Amino acid sequence: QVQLVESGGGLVQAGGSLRLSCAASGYAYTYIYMGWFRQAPGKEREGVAAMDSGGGGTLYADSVKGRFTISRDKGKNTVYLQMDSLKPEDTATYYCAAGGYELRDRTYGQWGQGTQVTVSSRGR
Amino acid sequence: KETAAAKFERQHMDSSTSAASSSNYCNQMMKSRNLTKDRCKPVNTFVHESLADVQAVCSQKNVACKNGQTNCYQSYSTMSITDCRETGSSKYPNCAYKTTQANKHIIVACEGNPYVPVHFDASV
Repeated sequence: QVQLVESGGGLVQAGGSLRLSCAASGYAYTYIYMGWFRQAPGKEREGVAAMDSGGGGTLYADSVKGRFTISRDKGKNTVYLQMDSLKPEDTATYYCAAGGYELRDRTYGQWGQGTQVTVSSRGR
Repeated sequence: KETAAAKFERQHMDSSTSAASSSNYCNQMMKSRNLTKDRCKPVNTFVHESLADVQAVCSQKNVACKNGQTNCYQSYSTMSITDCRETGSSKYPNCAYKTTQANKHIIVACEGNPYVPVHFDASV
């Protein structure tokens, strides 16, 4: 029984920041790859960012490059996602995942339960 | 038609035995599971454990596969396997194999949902 617990979700204003946290509890070894996926309402789940257990084999989706930063405690089953300059487009439920490869959705067999991240427009 | 899961089962799963019975196991089995159809598959490994136990390897030790991908899993325990190697005498379509029984840890590549083995990587 390995659980993947995520925290840090929230509701923010366009242009603000959030920090997502995920740790694997109960896993005896270290998952090589840990990453974040997200699913906007109705749409299909898409990969956001991923990093390996060493420094990193970091990879980012084209929509978040330069705004979001992923990080892992070297050698531990933890993944962080600093989300700066959030925009309406980023509104979605973010999922932490472990034990896969790069951003290949189908290769990940350990999935968090999801954290809602909602970013509200600046206008009205 | 055949799924990746299914293919794995067909090529590598032989729960109905605890070890290659005779010394003509590979010849019979290689041919009966269609691994000699278009040509003589050079090497194959059958696992003599229950399906459930093999599919549980996807939750165990995360290791790198031989091709570089990181969605490979090594079994905690050792399992009853049969190494099938093509002899020198063998020639399509008369495929001849040598049966080499062994008890080792199996490394498999896992994917999809349910998260099941889709490729047999290595035995260690």
